[PDB]
Amino acid sequence: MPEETQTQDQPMEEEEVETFAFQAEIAQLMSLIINTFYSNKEIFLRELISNSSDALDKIRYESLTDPSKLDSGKELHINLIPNKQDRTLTIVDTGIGMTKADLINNLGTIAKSGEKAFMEALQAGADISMIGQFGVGFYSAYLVAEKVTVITKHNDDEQYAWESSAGGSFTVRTDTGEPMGRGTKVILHLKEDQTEYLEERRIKEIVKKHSQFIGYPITLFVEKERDKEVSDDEAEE
Repeated sequence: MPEETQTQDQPMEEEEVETFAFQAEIAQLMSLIINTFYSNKEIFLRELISNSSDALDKIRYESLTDPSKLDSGKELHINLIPNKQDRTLTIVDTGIGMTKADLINNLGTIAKSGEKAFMEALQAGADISMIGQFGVGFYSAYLVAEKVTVITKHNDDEQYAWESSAGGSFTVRTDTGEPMGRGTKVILHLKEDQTEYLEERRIKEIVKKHSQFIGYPITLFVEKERDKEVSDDEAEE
């Protein structure tokens, strides 16, 4: 309840809204990822879901200091909400998420010549699968999407809305209007030409095979539109 009846002493805060265009060196690497077509959509779940479970394991481990913080768990679950018209598959975890300082700090890659650089290594006989132990875990979700948007908030830190569409140009903006309790809201903007990742029949089958590694509750939601006509950003808790 917004009480204008004299709140408290507090800073006006600054809007962390930074927009950046492709960096020449990173544009080389990232565009080559676009050049390198991916004919296997299975790796998508395998490595991305790995991060989802990891984000939960980290929060699960951190809570060993105080089990009372978890009450009895409840935070160990993966919720999937697919938007049929919006073509937006929303996967939200209740894990640790990411922090404000860490987001902008870990945001980058190795462009410096530290013995092994993917550019030179490419001609020296490297491989895409070298990333695992050579640098970077999850850059983003642009391997086969229109745009990748992650709204995360550590329950103590602020919420941010990170989005990137194949790297061309991205923007990092804090506070998305919609409140966040904790976790990571990973919403894939799928193109209409990417119906391969949205057909009800396909969703069940593809997510069935790769959900084996998921030991946490798998909840595929079927959220139907009640209001019928909606054109605002108003959510309902």
